[PDB]
Amino acid sequence: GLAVFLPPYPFRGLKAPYLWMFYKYLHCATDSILFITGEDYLSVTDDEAQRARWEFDPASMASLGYELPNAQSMACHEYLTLDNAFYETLLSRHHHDPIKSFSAFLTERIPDLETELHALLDSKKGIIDQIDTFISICNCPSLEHVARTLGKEVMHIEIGPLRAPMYRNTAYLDFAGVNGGTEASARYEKCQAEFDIKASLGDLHNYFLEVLPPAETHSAAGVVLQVEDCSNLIAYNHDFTNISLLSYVRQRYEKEDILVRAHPGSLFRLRDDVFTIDDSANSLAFINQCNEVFTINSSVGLEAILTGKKTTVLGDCSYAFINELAGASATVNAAAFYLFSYLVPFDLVFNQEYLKFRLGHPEEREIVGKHIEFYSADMPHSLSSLINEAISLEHHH
Amino acid sequence: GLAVFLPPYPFRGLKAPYLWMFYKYLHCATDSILFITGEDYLSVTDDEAQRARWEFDPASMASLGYELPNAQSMACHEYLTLDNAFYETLLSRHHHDPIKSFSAFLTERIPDLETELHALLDSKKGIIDQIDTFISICNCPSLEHVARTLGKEVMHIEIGPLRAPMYRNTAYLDFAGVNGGTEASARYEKCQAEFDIKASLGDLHNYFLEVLPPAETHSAAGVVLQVEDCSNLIAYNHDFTNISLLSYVRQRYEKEDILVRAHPGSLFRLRDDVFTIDDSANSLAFINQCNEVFTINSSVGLEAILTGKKTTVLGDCSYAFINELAGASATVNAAAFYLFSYLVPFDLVFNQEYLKFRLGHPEEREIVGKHIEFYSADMPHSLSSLINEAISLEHHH
Ligand SMILES: Nc1ccn([C@@H]2O[C@H](COP(=O)(O)O)[C@@H](O)[C@H]2O)c(=O)n1
Ligand SMILES: Nc1ccn([C@@H]2O[C@H](COP(=O)(O)O)[C@@H](O)[C@H]2O)c(=O)n1
Ligand SMILES: [Cl-]
Ligand SMILES: [Cl-]
Ligand code: NA
Ligand code: NA
Repeated sequence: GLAVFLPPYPFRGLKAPYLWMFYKYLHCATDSILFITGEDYLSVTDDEAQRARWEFDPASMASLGYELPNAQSMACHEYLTLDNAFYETLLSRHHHDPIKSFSAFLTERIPDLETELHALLDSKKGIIDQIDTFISICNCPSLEHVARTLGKEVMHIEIGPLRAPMYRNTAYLDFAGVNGGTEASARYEKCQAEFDIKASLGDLHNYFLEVLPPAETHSAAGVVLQVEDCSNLIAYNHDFTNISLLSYVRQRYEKEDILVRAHPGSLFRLRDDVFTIDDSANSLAFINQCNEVFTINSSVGLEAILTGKKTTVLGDCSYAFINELAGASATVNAAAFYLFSYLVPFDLVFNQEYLKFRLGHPEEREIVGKHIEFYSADMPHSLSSLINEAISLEHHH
Repeated sequence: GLAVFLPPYPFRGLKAPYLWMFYKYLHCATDSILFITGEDYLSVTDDEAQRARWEFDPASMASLGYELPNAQSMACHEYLTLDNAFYETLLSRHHHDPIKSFSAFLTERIPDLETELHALLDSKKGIIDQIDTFISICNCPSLEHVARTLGKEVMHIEIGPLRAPMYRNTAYLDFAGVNGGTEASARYEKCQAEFDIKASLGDLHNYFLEVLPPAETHSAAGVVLQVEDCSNLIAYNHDFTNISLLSYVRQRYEKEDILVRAHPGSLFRLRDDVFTIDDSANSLAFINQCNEVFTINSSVGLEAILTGKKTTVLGDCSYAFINELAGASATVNAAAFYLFSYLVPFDLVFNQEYLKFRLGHPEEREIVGKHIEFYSADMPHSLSSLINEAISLEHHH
């Protein structure tokens, strides 16, 4: 079975920070799952004091494809809970800075956490032997160390850079790390000779686009801002922040030529009278107004690349290696590998059969084949032939 | 004469970042000054492309007490300019991150900068021997190293934490460092036995208040946000940021009990629907609505302390040592020393006679006496008697 690690520590002030993934795995479960989480995930449902959370909004639930769980849905699974006493102790060891504590959680081993994880996993006979893989929504060396000791893999699974409603939902699934420490570039370098894609970058974009593209004033430079306390601005940012990204761009452009888009999820917006502030209804319309795009490691950087815009990527991220290739054909081949083999159809990373498939480490050809089968499900070979044919069927339907 | 160091490097994207201090020293000058700066400070006046800067707004000029300089005003002084080629090289050595480059400038020696400074100071005979002291608006180990070699002191001078129109204008003057690395606590520990002030914290506040206090709904916790790229959020913050300060407070209070005030100077404001956002006309009205106040190292933390509010200070700053005393009488005595001896009447830090006075390192009693003489100028002893009498004359006039 699966062992799904969803830490309860409220590093950013919100209880059950990864609730949506708990609900998604519960809703998709065709077998019993082991959940390694906190009591907050179990007690938020009934609380009826948190019920205004976005995870309970039927529009969010529809976009992500889940329904709230019932006593019946939850009874099928096993739950291990981590205590908060360790969280308070963790904060005490990082000058009571919750964000620095989160950084340590993401990037360093925490031996006291490893001990509690080991204890929980040993709390009942047979729990460990029935674990086929761990799953984590973020990097966590503590868990990854525990997994080595036990001989288990760790799939790092997260929502991907292309999301509904603009795009088909995608997910990350990476055995080495998610956002930071990823294996996308390594996987591509191993199979790059198998990719001969007869499509442009914009064609790859159009395959994943689920809406009519927005209507076509240009700004020399577009600046993508991110959520200030998302893990990849804490740990994988190469020290850059929204404010230093802005300063970076100002070294190269006068303010009249800068267009800044705040992240709709950020707690902060921009003051109305310094820069030109983007007000597009989505990030695609924003980047279409820009001649070149600057980002730390936002998902929007991938959108910029795929629409052919000169993009600067200052942080670490899964897609950066696409942008570091010289040839136009090489960039397309890398993008095609990224989109059809590295990224996973979102629902499949919650499907136990697909997860067991990936746990066998199959060939890139088989992975691409299973993804295209899912993407083609409602439609009326080698690897390139599969991708080329898939693009062509969208070409005329 | 004075040697006034005003670096031209646009770490935050703005040319001549310390223009106001250039104009203030020029306007107040009763003798020839040596300016160590950049061409941008000399070429911004006529540029008439920057003229919308706040340094040119007559209301700002009045608040800070200066007028724009003329060809005549500037002719009296000597100017050494630093080249930009070093700035571009500096950026190249810190991953092209201007904010990290600014951090290095503030906190580390930069040997190539020391060489250019030495070269400029040697560029004309007799320049060095006529320097009585350096002045810098910020910490700069490069300059401070040069000064040691040459046998010169470095006065660190900056606008203070109490400013017009709410308060009498104050300034910092610190031989060791401004904001970070300050000598306020050290100076107080040396003279603490001389302070026996028969006044409350609120009385000290009222002495510096220049307006009728705002009219008296309370929030359990007020959160002071700062300018995201001010030096003391870059270098003296103990790694805290606005966003981690907010997370810190959320570990202790639910959002309904938090009141957040953005810095009017910040480029960012808060989204309207997460926290309760303060909209007070000034920071005093904001802290009056709060039962306890949280800050990294804002000037507003001093206001909170002086109005008697429980204050948490997470970064390094000049006033923190006041907040770390236990006794109510000890806190008043430290505050009185801070306000009357450490802080300087703003205009005096631009007055060459006062600067030569301080360069003699006089006793705390003489310093307090000169400050009270300035504050008392428009009014119709030992150290405590001077401060007590000064407070009492405000008591009835
Ligand atoms: N400045 C920004 C950053 C992100 N976003 C939206 O958020 C999604 C995820 O972006 P991050 O990877 O930046 O969190 C993007 O696909 C886009 O839809 C935006 O619309 N404007
Ligand atoms: N959150 C904040 C921070 C500062 N301020 C104003 O800015 C001045 C300087 O504050 P900093 O030291 O935070 O830059 C304060 O005296 C206050 O007048 C404010 O009004 N609200
Ligand atoms: Cl799909
Ligand atoms: Cl005064
Ligand atoms: Na499509
Ligand atoms: Na007064």
